[PDB]
Amino acid sequence: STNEFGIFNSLWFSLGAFMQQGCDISPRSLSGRIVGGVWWFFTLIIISSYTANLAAFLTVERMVSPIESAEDLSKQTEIAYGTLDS
Amino acid sequence: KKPQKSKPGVFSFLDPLAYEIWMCIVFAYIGVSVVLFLVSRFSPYSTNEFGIFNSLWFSLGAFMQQGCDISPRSLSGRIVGGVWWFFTLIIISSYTANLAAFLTVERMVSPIESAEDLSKQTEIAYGTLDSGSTKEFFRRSKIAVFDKMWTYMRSAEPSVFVRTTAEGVARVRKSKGKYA
Amino acid sequence: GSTKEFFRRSKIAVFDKMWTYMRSAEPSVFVRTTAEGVARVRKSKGKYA
Amino acid sequence: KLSEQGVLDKLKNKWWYDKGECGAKDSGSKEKTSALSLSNVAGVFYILVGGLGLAMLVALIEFCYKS
Ligand SMILES: N[C@@H](Cn1oc(=O)[nH]c1=O)C(=O)O
Repeated sequence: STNEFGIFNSLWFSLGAFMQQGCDISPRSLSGRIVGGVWWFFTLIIISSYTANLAAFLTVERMVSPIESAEDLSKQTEIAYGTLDS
Repeated sequence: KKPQKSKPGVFSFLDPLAYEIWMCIVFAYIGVSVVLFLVSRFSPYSTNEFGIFNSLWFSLGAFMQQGCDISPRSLSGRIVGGVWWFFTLIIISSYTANLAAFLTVERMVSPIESAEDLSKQTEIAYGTLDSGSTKEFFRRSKIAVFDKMWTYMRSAEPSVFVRTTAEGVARVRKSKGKYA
Repeated sequence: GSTKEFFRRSKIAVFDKMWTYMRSAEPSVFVRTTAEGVARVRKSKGKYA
Repeated sequence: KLSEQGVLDKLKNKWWYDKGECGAKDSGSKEKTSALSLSNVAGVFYILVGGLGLAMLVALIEFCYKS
């Protein structure tokens, strides 16, 4: 007779599950634990995905080209051009 | 050929591991829960709550590193709780490395653009319109990066020279980026 | 010696780049004796070959 | 006569350089990393399933110290 899953607790179980944190609340039903199971496997991929890509930014640098091939020169209106008189 | 990206499968997230590993993970997840089930449900056992509904759930929470409700209060239960923890420590950490290994290799993949890269990339073959002005421009070439091409374009097998430009566009379209 | 003359009449392009460099490096990368030639390795701690 | 003017050295530059090379051209961009095999992570399973059996032996020696 203890339904501890309110609308305000269901956010809180799901949040620390996204933030790799241990929750005091656990589902106690087969219809409940399938929800918490696949939500756990979701965040396991995503945090590893965030860690993997941010390494790839820091390992391999790639400095972008602001302007290229004179079509970008027409659309860009931040830069000032320079030419030589006489 | 303009390299549009190949869309992955929906089941491409698990590509850092092999699918032979993942099937062995599930077979391990089944056996570990049942071994803990026999340890827990012993004939003199007091208050040992780890049934087949709990030990299936405890090993899942231990595998996903999201804690658990309760821990096994028995020495043989702590052994299987111990080795599953060292199991799921490695498998998660090994997944993080190979997923980083895919992405660090992928950003090192650079498109050949400066024609020195084209002078060094023997994987992509390159040819010209024969009997024009391009083929003669490499004939009387005085630059070593141009000299390597005219060394190659005369010596590549088969004929990289193409009679018409429409077929010259076609050998780009047919090779899907294997030809320049 | 014989090393400096071997790069003088050089016919390999990887050797040709050195003799292009060793004549043109500043200051003198040529060393009069071998004991000082070991010493410019020891002084540079890996900055010199 | 050919060596003092480097005709033979150019022929050394001729025949070993024209045959195609195997250098950094296939060490440069002919690698993509594989997935992990089972054999890379196989020994974890031996510690795991070996830990499964070692849990079973201590459960049986509790049966002696319970009786
Ligand atoms: N139009 C050119 C022939 N040509 O077109 C190319 O795209 N390459 C080439 O040599 C000529 O007057 O010789």
